[PDB]
Amino acid sequence: AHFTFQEYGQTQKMNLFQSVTSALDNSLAKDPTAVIFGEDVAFGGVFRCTVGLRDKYGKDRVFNTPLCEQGIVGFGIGIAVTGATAIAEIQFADYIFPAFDQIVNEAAKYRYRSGDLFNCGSLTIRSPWGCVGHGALYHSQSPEAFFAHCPGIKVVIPRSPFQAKGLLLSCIEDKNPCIFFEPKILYRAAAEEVPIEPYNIPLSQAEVIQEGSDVTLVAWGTQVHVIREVASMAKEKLGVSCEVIDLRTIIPWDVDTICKSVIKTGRLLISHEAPLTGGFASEISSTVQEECFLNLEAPISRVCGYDTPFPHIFEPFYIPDKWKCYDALRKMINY
Amino acid sequence: AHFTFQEYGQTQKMNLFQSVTSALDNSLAKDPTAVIFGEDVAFGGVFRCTVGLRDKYGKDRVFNTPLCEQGIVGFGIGIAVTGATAIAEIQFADYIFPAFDQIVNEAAKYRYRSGDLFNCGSLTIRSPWGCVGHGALYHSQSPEAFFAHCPGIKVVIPRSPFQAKGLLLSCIEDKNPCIFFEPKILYRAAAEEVPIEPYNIPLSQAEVIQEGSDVTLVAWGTQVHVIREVASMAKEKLGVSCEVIDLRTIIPWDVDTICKSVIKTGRLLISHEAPLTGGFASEISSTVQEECFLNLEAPISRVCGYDTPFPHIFEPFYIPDKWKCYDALRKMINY
Amino acid sequence: KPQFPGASAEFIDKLEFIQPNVISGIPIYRVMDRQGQIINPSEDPHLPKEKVLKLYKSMTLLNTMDRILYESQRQGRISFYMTNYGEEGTHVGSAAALDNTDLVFGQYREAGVLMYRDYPLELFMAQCYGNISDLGKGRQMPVHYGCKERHFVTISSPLATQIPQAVGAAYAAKRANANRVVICYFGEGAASEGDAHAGFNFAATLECPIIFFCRNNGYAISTPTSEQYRGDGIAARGPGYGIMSIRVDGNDVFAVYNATKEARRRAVAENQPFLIEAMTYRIGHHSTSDDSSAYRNYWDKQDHPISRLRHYLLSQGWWDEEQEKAWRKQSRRKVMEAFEQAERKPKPNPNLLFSDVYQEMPAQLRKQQESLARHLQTYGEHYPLDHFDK
Amino acid sequence: KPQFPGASAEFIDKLEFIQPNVISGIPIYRVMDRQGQIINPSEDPHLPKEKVLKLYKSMTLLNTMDRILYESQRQGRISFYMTNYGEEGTHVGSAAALDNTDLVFGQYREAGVLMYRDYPLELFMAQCYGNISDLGKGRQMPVHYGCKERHFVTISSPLATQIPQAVGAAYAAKRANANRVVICYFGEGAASEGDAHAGFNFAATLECPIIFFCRNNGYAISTPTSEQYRGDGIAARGPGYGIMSIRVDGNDVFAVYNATKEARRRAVAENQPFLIEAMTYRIGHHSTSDDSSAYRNYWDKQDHPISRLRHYLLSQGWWDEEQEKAWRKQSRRKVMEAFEQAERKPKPNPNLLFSDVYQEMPAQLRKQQESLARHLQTYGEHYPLDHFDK
Ligand SMILES: Cc1ncc(C[n+]2c([C-](O)C(C)C)sc(CCOP(=O)(O)OP(=O)(O)O)c2C)c(N)n1
Ligand SMILES: Cc1ncc(C[n+]2c([C-](O)C(C)C)sc(CCOP(=O)(O)OP(=O)(O)O)c2C)c(N)n1
Ligand SMILES: [Cl-]
Ligand SMILES: [Cl-]
Ligand SMILES: [Cl-]
Ligand SMILES: [Cl-]
Ligand SMILES: [K+]
Ligand SMILES: [K+]
Ligand SMILES: [K+]
Ligand SMILES: [K+]
Ligand SMILES: [Mn+2]
Ligand SMILES: [Mn+2]
Repeated sequence: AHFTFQEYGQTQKMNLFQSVTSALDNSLAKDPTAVIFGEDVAFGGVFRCTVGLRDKYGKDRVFNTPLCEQGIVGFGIGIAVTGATAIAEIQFADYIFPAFDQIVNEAAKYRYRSGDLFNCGSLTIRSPWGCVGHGALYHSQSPEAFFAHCPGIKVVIPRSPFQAKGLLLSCIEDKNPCIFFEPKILYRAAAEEVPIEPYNIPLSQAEVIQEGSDVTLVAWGTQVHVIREVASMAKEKLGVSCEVIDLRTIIPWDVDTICKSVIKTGRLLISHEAPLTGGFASEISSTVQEECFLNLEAPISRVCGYDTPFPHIFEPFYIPDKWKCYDALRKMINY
Repeated sequence: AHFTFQEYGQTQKMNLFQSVTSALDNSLAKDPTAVIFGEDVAFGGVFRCTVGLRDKYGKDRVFNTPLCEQGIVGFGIGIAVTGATAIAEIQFADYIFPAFDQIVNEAAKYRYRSGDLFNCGSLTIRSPWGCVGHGALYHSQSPEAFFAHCPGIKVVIPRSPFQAKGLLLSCIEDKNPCIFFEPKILYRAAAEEVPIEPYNIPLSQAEVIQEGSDVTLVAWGTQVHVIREVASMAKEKLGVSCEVIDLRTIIPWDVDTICKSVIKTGRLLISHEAPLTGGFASEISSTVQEECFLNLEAPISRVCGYDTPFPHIFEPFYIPDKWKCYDALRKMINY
Repeated sequence: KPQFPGASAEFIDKLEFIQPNVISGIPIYRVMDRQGQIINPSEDPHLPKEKVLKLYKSMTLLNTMDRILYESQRQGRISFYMTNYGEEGTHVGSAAALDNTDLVFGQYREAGVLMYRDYPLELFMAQCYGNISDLGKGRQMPVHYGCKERHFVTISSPLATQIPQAVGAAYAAKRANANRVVICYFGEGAASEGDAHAGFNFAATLECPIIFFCRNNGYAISTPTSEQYRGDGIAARGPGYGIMSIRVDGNDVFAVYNATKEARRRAVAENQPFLIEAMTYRIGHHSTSDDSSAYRNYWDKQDHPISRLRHYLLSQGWWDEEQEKAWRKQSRRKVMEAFEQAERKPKPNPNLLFSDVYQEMPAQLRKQQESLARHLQTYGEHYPLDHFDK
Repeated sequence: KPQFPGASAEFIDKLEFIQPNVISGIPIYRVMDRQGQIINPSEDPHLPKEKVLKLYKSMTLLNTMDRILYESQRQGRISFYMTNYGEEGTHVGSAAALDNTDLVFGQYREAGVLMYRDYPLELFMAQCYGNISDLGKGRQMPVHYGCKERHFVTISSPLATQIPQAVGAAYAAKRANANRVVICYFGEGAASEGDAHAGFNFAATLECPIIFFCRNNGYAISTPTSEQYRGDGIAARGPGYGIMSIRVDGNDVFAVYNATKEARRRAVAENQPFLIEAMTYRIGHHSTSDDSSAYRNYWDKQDHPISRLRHYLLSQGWWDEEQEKAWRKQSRRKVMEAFEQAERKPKPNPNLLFSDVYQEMPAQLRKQQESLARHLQTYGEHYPLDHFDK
């Protein structure tokens, strides 16, 4: 395995799918308008994220749709126009594309184009995301950069069960249409303590998970765990102190936390599983260069997936793993 | 108006729509398999780009489809799988989104995922693109950055009638699925001499249209004319010599021409009508920073559309016009 | 007996393809003839005088407004316009059969619904001019109307996207236990999009109180219905989805009203979708960007919704030449008053280009707004500032 | 008489909604009973002995291969698998009615078509293992087969995308004057996507020689047909699009063959689409990632395509226990030989991760390939290099 997973009242050990269920549970209990729907959600979903909710809340609030993603998102928009909370599920992020027009032309623009007479702020679209070891072209994709070029939506990716429940509760409650991408490899990979009761993590705020003084590393989702290990390799093998940052919200993103870090370190490495070209690291890199030009001691490095579709048998060679990141960091330190 | 429009045998004065027709004409005459189709193309199209072709080539080769963009692109892929040339039209770039899944999951991946047993290299999708003065949210969009994050397709934007015919002929003939975006404001805005006979302009190659030594300006489509004027304002008002570059191909893009220019000037300004965040200038900026770090004298500037949907009445305040670009250039020169 | 989960059916021991019925399609329901006479007394809705007069005056006021705004576009006073000629009957017949609070989604050629719901002339014009009175803040192109007060969801240009949204809003109403229906208008062209198939199927499987209302006017821009579909119109698709369906004469206000009234009753009661296809003809160009003589008038002179209704009113003793003259005049004045006021208003503050993208304004977006403000301070002489508020 | 361009129809003077016929749906064509007896002699296709035996042996070899590869997945030798249990009859019945060169697009549960077309065991296994013999170069997940030689377009995971592509390929064939049909397989779940509506309508309006073949097996993963649609199955949608339609017993090879043969004849001759809905039942789990006891067997024991065909062969004197035993053995050996060979092959060169993204390799992509090469030179001990070619 390419990664290692490593105040608020009572907590229980939860894996990532359980913490999604807890978030959904808390939401349906406190918001009578809230409904969950999409493909195969009724029996508990193909990743188990909705287990027991239809029994608890009723078949009118947790239900299967026909197999039509443009319909699922159009339907969720319509529910949210009435003011009801619509939690739509898209079965894999790779299958969000049939809904792209509903998301980009419709949900993102609904408030703006109506002068705020109408909105779909109460829509959240949840979708498993990212590589899984063997998902190949259509069960592995990270589409966040496609959505980052769309003013009007929020895109949010957690790195852990505690983060997932707090960020999902934030998306569900946020007054803007949100896409919540759940790293599917983490669904059943290590548990942590998660508060039983509802709590929120702020959107548009990065988290500095480890302080450092030599270089700034930025990632999101599973890749955070990859950079955490890179920090460890760098301290041990090179005596390099790394500041590790989880971006968490893709848009609108926390420009200030990133620039502040880089102003202190002078070096930045961004890493994501998505292809390099057009990937979201490009937006981060461009912006930091613009704000921290006087502070930058080395070219900003992006360690990303290659500019190919996501392969089956070659996955171990495709992903921006700890060695790829370390080497790039080594070279950036030698610059 | 926010812009001014300013070897190969016999030529005729052609506007941009005429040069598209000439390209299509030459293509159908020399390639018996070639067909053109989409909404309203039979009577000559809503921008007149297919006038007279159905009369010339027959109703089986120039025809209307039902009003379904996912169908239009799926259909074009199928035609191209058999080896026939499929020239699909999408009526406005703003309406390409229903086809996003067919383009991104299917056409971009068709050769790769089959081990080259099958392909749709003979598909070209043509679509009017860019602002038009009054098109508002859904007759103005520039979606090229959405497509730039998709390995497997080529995206191409001309700045003029001569460029359009040579680049479209290149897309039609290229062995990869291509999206050709035609700046609709230019359709009937100034003519130039265009060769009657077919000729090609290379894909993935920028064009340095004006040599300069102080700063590099990069744009594509109508925005090239905007930066050409900015160069003129800069020479006149500031004594600044600008190198003006038309990128022409969005992906794969001509990294070497851009880096070479910037290595000589030390300053780069990229401009596009599309929103800043996630726009293609971010990819250019990031990459140049990576290659020309030692050469860069000032932060790379991006002058783009704001991070909003494209407005109706506010268009004059939204677009990255000559004054916005000039001011940014002025400041970058003072850095 | 067959056991398969996927269908309820018998076996057949002989190979027989199911042929479509396109030549003898679903018949077209009609209440009044082209002379405005009732054909079948038991179908007469017997609407009271004041209501029928309101249907009539709403359709002529829309027609008056269409003429004036079409001219305004030709002269470049507004950037764009789409008329509603020939389809005025489908708009007002259907809107009159709805409750005031039934939620409406549309396409763009349904302004008579808003007119029937008493949307001010000033506001139709504010949107077309993008002026300060526009509650849409001048952001969308002309005829992209919306009204929260009158439960008319803001129009957007992408065809058929509103179909599965209407279905979601209908689901929510069901849950709310609303006694409310949602109606969803689209043309025959738009019915070709994937979103139509999504909405139709979702409506039936999720059991939604919705009315799908298809204006079949024979063309989508230049494309005739013969290139749009090969089955018997839109109405014949409904049954395949399990949706109750009817086809009506869209030039007959009372046929449209009757079908809409009964669909509404039954949709709300049963939580089931109804499909109405109103057969009409698009008498004008597609829009101001279209010259329709390039691809194709009887309808205008011999089968027009407004003339038919006018003949009906005369048959009851409810209208005459004098009243027609005085109203032609009053409506011209009401429209020209709104028009002059709309032209004299300033456009909204250029600041409004940045608000409502999100509910709150993100800080990076505020920074772009600040950039514009500083830009206009230095370069403002190059911008049309004197037309814009503040 | 109605004049509207959009439909051919009469007027009706009374309001009547068209009710769907869901309880008495389109009847299900059947040739042989569950004891493999012919029901109606005039429908018997009288296929010769060698052909029927080939149908039978193809379906049991697929079944043998399914058992072995399913086990291989459970043990983690391959990453994923999907069986074809219960649907073997739809695959081979339809494939036998096609010409060798008719172009096939599928979904993922149609491997019997390739088996019938004599696709080597070695190649089914090469793809599931992603080994050097895979012409797909190990790039797609298991069961994503494709064969250019056998005119079987490479499967992709996104549901229903192949439907409007099949239609384009059929248009092109028409133009080429091919005497060739395209067939397009999908399940009842996939028929819910927008792309299905696009393909159906395009096929009818553009007059394409295509066969749409829907495997209705009662479930899309966990979702029963009652949550998938409310009309009478997929077959009842065809007529609305103007498409000739039939429903067949998908467990009856000869019913499937007969419908497919006649659709093919008529599609090619008339340039018109045919829709066949084969009613079946998904006897296995949805895939190896699915435990199907979580949402729902008679079919296996009492209405199985393979058992029915086996009863038929015995009735002709074409098979017996001895032959069944010897073939059970030969097929196990043929499959285990391919399986062992597939496991011993190396995976392809990691270089192949970069080729075919475009026809040519762009220079920036070659530079990424170079980067990988240098990376593996330094860090290669951390990668599974010894399993991969070169
Ligand atoms: C998804 C998509 N594709 C194409 C169009 C272009 N379009 C139009 C616009 O751009 C308007 C709103 C200005 S209207 C239109 C014709 C639709 O025909 P229809 O029969 O549905 O409606 P009408 O006959 O009442 O115009 C198209 C193809 C569009 N609006 N949306
Ligand atoms: C557009 C879209 N949405 C969802 C899916 C997920 N999916 C599946 C995959 O991911 C496979 C290829 C591994 S298969 C599947 C069930 C399709 O049901 P169906 O009746 O069409 O076919 P079967 O009953 O023969 O499996 C879904 C929802 C998918 N493949 N494509
Ligand atoms: Cl998975
Ligand atoms: Cl335009
Ligand atoms: Cl005129
Ligand atoms: Cl097991
Ligand atoms: K939300
Ligand atoms: K091409
Ligand atoms: K719309
Ligand atoms: K597919
Ligand atoms: Mn129409
Ligand atoms: Mn199924």
